[PDB]
Amino acid sequence: NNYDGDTVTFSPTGRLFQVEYALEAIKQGSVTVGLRSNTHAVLVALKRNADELSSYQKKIIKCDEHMGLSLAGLAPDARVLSNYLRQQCNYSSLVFNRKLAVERAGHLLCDKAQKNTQSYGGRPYGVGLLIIGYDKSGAHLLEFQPSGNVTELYGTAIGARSQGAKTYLERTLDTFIKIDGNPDELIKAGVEAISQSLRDESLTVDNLSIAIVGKDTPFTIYDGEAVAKYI
Amino acid sequence: TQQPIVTGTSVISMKYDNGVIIAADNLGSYGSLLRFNGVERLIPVGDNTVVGISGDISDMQHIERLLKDLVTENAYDNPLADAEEALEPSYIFEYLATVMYQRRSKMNPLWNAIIVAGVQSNGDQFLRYVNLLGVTYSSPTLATGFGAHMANPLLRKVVDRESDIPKTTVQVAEEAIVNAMRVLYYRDARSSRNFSLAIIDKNTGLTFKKNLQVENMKWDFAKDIKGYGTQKI
Amino acid sequence: DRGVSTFSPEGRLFQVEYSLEAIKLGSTAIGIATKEGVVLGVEKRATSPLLESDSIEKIVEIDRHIGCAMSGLTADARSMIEHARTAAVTHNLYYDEDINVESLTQSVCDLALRFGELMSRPFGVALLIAGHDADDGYQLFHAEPSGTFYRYNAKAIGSGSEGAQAELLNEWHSSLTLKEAELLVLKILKQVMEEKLDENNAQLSCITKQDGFKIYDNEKTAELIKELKEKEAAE
Amino acid sequence: TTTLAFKFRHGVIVAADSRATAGAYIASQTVKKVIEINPYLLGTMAGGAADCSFWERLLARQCRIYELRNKERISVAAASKLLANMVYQYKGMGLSMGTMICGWDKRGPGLYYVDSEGNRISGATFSVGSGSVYAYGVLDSNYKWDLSVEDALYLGKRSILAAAHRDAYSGGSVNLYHVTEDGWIYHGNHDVGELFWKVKEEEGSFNNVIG
Amino acid sequence: GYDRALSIFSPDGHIFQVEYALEAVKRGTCAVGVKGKNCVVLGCERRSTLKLQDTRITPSKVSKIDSHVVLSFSGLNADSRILIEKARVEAQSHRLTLEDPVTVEYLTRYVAGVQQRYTQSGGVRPFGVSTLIAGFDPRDDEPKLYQTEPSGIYSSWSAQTIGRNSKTVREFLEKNYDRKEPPATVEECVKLTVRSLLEVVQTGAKNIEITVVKPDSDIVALSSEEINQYVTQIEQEKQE
Amino acid sequence: GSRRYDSRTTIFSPEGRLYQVEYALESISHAGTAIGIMASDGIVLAAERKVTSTLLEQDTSTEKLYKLNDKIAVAVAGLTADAEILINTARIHAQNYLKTYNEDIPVEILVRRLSDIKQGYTQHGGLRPFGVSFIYAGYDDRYGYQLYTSNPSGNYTGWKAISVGANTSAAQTLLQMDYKDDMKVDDAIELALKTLSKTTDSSALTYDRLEFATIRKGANDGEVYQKIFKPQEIKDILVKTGIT
Amino acid sequence: QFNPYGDNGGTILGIAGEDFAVLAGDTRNITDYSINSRYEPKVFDCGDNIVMSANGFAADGDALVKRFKNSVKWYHFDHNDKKLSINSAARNIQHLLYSRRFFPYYVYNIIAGLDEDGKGAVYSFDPVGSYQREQCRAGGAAASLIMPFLDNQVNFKNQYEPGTNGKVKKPLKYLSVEEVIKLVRDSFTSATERHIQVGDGLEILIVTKDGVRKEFYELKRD
Amino acid sequence: MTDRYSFSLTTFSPSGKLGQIDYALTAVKQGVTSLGIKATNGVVIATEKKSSSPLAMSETLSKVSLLTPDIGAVYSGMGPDYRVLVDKSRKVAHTSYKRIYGEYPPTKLLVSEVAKIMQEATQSGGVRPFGVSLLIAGHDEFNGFSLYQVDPSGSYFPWKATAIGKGSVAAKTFLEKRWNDELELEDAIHIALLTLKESVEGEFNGDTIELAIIGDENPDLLGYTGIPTDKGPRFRKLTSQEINDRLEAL
Ligand SMILES: *[C@@](C)(CO)[C@](*)(O)[C@H](Cc1ccccc1)NC(=O)[C@H](Cc1ccc(OC)cc1)NC(=O)[C@@H](C)NC(=O)CN1CCOCC1
Ligand SMILES: [Mg+2]
Repeated sequence: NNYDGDTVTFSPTGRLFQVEYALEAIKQGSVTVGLRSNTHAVLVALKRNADELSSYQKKIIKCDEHMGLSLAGLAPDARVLSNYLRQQCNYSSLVFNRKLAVERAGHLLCDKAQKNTQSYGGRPYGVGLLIIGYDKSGAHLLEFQPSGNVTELYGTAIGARSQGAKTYLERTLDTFIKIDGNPDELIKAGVEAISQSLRDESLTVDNLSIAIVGKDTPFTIYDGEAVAKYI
Repeated sequence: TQQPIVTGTSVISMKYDNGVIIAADNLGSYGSLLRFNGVERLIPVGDNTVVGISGDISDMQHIERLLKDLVTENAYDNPLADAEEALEPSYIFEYLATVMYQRRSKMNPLWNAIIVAGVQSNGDQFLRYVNLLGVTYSSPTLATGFGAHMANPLLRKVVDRESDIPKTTVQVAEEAIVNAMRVLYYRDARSSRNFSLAIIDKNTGLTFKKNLQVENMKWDFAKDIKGYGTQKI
Repeated sequence: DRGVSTFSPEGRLFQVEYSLEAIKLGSTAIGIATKEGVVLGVEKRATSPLLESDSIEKIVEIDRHIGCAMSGLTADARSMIEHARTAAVTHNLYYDEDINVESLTQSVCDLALRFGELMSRPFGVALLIAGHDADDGYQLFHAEPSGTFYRYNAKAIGSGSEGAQAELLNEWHSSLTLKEAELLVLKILKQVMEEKLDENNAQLSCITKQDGFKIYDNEKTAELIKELKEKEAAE
Repeated sequence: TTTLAFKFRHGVIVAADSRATAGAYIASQTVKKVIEINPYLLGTMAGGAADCSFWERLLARQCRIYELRNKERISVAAASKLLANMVYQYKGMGLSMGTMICGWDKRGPGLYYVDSEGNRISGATFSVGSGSVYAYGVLDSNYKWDLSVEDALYLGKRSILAAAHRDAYSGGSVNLYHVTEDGWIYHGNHDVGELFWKVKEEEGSFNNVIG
Repeated sequence: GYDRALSIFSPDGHIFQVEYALEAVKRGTCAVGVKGKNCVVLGCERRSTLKLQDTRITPSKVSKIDSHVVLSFSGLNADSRILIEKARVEAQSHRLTLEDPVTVEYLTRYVAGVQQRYTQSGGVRPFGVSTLIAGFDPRDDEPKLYQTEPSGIYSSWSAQTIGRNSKTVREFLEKNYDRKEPPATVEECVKLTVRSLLEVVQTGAKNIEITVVKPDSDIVALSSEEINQYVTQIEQEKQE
Repeated sequence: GSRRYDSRTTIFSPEGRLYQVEYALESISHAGTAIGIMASDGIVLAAERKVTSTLLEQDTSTEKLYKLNDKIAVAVAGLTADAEILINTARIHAQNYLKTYNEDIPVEILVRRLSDIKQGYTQHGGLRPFGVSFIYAGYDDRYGYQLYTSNPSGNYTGWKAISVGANTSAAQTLLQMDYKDDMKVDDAIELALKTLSKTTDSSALTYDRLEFATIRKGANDGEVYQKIFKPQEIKDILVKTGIT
Repeated sequence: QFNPYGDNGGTILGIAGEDFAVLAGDTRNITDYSINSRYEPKVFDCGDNIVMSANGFAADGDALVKRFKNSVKWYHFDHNDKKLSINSAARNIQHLLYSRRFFPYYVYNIIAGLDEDGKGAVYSFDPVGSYQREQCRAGGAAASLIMPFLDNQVNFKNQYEPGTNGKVKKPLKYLSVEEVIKLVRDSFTSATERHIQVGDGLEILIVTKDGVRKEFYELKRD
Repeated sequence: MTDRYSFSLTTFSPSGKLGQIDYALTAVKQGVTSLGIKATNGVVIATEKKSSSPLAMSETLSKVSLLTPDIGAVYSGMGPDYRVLVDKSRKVAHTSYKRIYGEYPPTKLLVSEVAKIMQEATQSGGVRPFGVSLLIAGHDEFNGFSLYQVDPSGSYFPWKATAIGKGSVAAKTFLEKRWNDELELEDAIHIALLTLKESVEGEFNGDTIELAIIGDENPDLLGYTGIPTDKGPRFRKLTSQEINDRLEAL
């Protein structure tokens, strides 16, 4: 109300409204799902178009051979944060000959987003990210909020109508975690999860976007006729 | 640009079937003056790596602190710091190699020759060299300074190529290293009798031996040597 | 007052949304992508008859294989064009090749959100970036001040955009020829323009693989207008 | 190197050898010492190979932006000047460049000499490189304005040959260019080994050499 | 440094500071530009509220940017000096780096770019100035006349006016100026420029300034008597 | 943050005016009247000190008339402290020009430089403008005797006769009436004092309430002399012209 | 005084075929008269069917290769996983080298792969960025020993057809991969004999449309 | 962090008033009375030592301050603002003059430098004006004795005699009747004590009054002998006893 003019101002109940408004931009964004087993980690994203003449906005970005994310909200902010991750993953390789741990990648994103919430002039990031990766401690899935909060999860979903997919994964928890050494079945569970967030529209060939990473699988993105198999 | 003041001489090392051995004497020379007699030049990093350093001792102590700080920094927000996400020999080396080359590129080098010896997660032997120029190389045997000229020839008789590594036991490898250290004591004017030796085995882990001495030395034949040519008495 | 980089309660940047209102007031620009090329056309909209219309430059070359049309506060586009041209030529310097249309568009859109308290406000202009490369062929992009860019088969921006876009919805198909696309831009421009369309108050352009980016002469466009009138009177 | 260029009624001829040297060792014998700035502009390379190549390609990018901004092809005078000012920043720093900016613009055919020392000179006839001194003799004695394109191409070719023969650091092959108002035209690569014997027989020159 | 964003968008998509800068131009004295077949004439209003003025030393309204280009303006006088200085520096910088004088179109593009830069830079307000830039390109006999404004947009004009009551004189020019046959001579061009100012000026005494620019750097400013002869002839023909 | 407290000194009003410049001019209108009159053989500068006291040390006082160099002087109207900042800058500029070209700075060039500084404070920096209006009286070999004025907007104009500060409307009317082109310095001196005497808010115009100066070619042969009048000399010229 | 440069010896060789390309180099690393390693790889697979070797000062060579590999990585990120052509890589490498014009990478660099028409390509660089495409090029310590041999046996220089007596040249018949590898091995075996910095081992990287293959051969260890 | 107040905090209001300067002058009005009187052979400056507590040692708080050996200062308004101005005034006398010309600045030029500092606090970013009016008395070879007032705006005026602060209006009227151009220094001190008694409520003695003079050179206060041209400081602060002696002949 009077305390939402900038990010540097707490409200009387201890709330940061500019951060909450940035969180609102994620809810307006298109749905995206993340889930993992012990061997693989999968991202599934519903891409959005402007109209029938337009293309479908890309949702998934590769960060390294073993790591990447999907976005929901302001796409340019995802480009900035993914570029930062690319550099950090790259610094770890060049200097330490070491693949960046997914947990440490989350810690770096948290700290980068936080600086934008405590300083005057700047603004919070207006995007939510789902980071997947495979490192020395196996498969990983992270959820990033622009408040700075990063959370390691078995599965999750963000964006519009994401509560439906999140409930499904909460029921399926015991099943999909056990899908080891079977990438196609893990993707099937992801495609079935994101389907719980759909209304009116359905998953078409240029609508769906999938990405996977695992034990002997580099981070690869599937679009177009490559995802027709899963429709 | 500087000049080295207090210096450490040869560091020698070699691979064997299950790991690596590395050794270095305990002397800190001040030119021709054998100034400091209790200097440790092998510095362990965790339980899987030993960094052996020759050259300027003040720069060695600086590097020692960087490595100590590296361990501290790796533990930060790292539940697997003593397991999967522990520091590897390859990580430690590449870090040093990055620092050494950056420093030479600012014309302000760390006046050292470094050998990183260790065993990786998968049990593979790691042995690589880096120096003040940022020059890096790996070999079954590695040695710095005088060791390169005198120790390598002896150690290469044991492990001449990659295929000789599985055929070489820890007893044979240690014997060769200890013999090389004796030869260096005979012939290197900036060496000492006292030295330290470290073995990093993939089964038995890190064994760090201090206060070793060169023994079984041959000097008796000196009594028969008289003059420099014609003198008989 | 209030921050320039402030979010609204709905999760939108106030300034970006306000710049979009400025673009709605701008003159119409239309782009149509085909397999034979991409056509770009604009409404010149001279404020007075004494204004020499040929000096109105709302269609612009970025490289031999990339063209650009603008709508909104056209003065803001000059630094964007300058950056685009520099990016295109710089990439040719570093890589001895033409730059991808998408990569060029991405480079332009990276400037968009570099505002705060960097420049003091977002750009008040939208761009239609059309071009061709070997990888993805003939392409048409719509670059906004939000930093977002969508690829389009056909797109209209400016004051008559929603009316023109609905018309492009019905008219576009994947087998359009270049000549058909030229007439289609002229048709829709004539429909949404206030004044009567002629060769002096409207301008056409295209980008083909062979000849590259070309702005059409007023004599060439005049013939296409006369060809349009006759084919509409034909039924 | 030996490079030359000269203006004449029908444009400007540009010729150069192809030898690259690293002391007494011949590193290469197939080097392009002529640079394609734009379809109406050429640049020669003499001295530092890397320096000449880098700055002239940088010049070329500068010239292209010019065309985009101004809707007009850059002049030879302005192009040579951009180079001159660019290298002048790094004067005394170790750059080694001897170049000629050849082209046709609104003022007709243009030819500028530009070096790392800071000189920028307009002229009808130039030759730069270790073998320039040998080439000048043939040029000065046979150069006219009323020269046919056929005769002009031969003069520039024969002048390089003269230098390639005597200068140890010049040779390999001859590259020829002709710049018209409709743009530059490449007139081929000519091996000096074969060209020498041909010229000797047909012209009668190089009598002292046995063949 | 002072970084405050003064020029910003409003809910209806307007940058008020740029629009209020146009109001400063509306307040400024009238300026007019007319190009003939082989010349361009720049006319300027001088408000007669200020008498006891020293006309020798008072800053003239038309400024030479180079020997072949001139610039007149309407709006804040102090602001115009900054643009003119920058334009003059750029003109010499262009001669120095490219060995050719600026084209009229290039100079206009530079000045317009400066004006635009001040609409999206922190800590600065827009120039309260619109300019008329006229001249002839080097080795060219085609007349050039451009206009700029605070937003940074620019365009070429057969004839144009800016400043106070510019709406009226533009109305006059739109019906009197024929594109198919522009003022063939200098006399006809000056006469039309004076006529247009007489619709607004008040008295035709020291209130009208005229500057004729011809090809090949031939620029001259008319005197009071020379202009007064035009004022006399116009009104004598009008009495009919 | 800090934005909350920013007055925004460099913005346009809806009518296209600069708020702070207009308000600075309002300040200057309450300042003591300063008059400049240019004649064929010299220039006069006259100015009124504001409600003085008997205990003010007048002979060592200077609030209105300042010397920029040997050829150029200024009369001030507004904040004295602000004026001194600008005066010292102008003095430096005149010396820079002299060092560079080995010639005394032309009057207009000095005036333009100061006026450009004032302009800068209206367009950028976020600072308040200088609440000062100058009358420049000077001589050079190009244009001879010159009178200029500058105000907080940074706009400057040339004059034959001009007033700044309080009651300029009334003062300008009186000057416009009695001024003629063939006028001389001695006549201009009389006009300046008569104009102040009629426009003053004080009961009577006395020597202790005035600062006065002339720039004359009335120096031995082809050269120019600046005369800053002393209290006793102002008293004498008041008697001579028949005011006291 | 500190000398930031060194000489790690070694020699490299790139030959371009009709539909393939090879990049060979010995595996010996040295300082002065000592051997550091008998097997220290010097030729690398940089991605996009490009192989690279920076010979001379190993620390600068390793840094350049490391940077180029990184340049390839970012070329994919920034341009939609587009394949970096050999001609584009060469131009990129020029700019990596000239970015240190006043503190050069003390290396002679060679890259090999396939052009956009599928034909074999070899590019040669000087330490400061001057590059050119070639059919045959040896770089490094024993470059002067090998190049004249390649001029003779690859481009058939000073070779004429018998009977004509210098009137008709030997025709430029293309070489197969098996014929090329023979010239490579004989080049290095001959260089090993007369150059002290050459020996120990020879590692060859062959590039075809199918990918990048390796071959290793021992050399004299004296 | 960073100082983000790069804009003026003092601005013109519609009426032409500079609010913060006016308000600073109001703070000066509330301040304790101080005065200055110029004689033929000297200058005197005086003020009341308004002690905040009787436990406080008022000797440690110096309202009258030496700026140079021949220049002194007193104030009315905010004490802390005065203290820092004195520190800056002392320093600027060296940096902008003594280190250049090898001698101390004349009164008018030091005043000019102080005035400049106060003007800049009236226009620079993120600062308020100084809340003090200064009275600066001094002597130099070519200008003789002088007395200057400096206001928050940066404006300064030379005075024969004046007063600032609480009871300045009444005090200036008192000084107008008593002042003439033939006053000796002792006469000026006497008038200063009479004028100051009217504005003081409580105790009026050497311990509650602070008074200094610019007069004859004091070789006894120089601290060294041997250089004829160095004759000592003209600034002298009167002692508690010296004031009380003149209060008996009051
Ligand atoms: C003649 C041959 C020498 O006087 C002529 O100036 C050539 C000009 C030239 C122009 C473009 C490309 C190649 C050559 N110059 C050279 O051959 C120079 C001479 C030179 C040697 C040493 C220098 O350092 C002070 C400066 C100039 N040679 C080089 O530049 C040499 C160092 N580089 C190359 O030969 C580059 N090649 C070598 C093979 O790998 C590909 C690049
Ligand atoms: Mg050998």
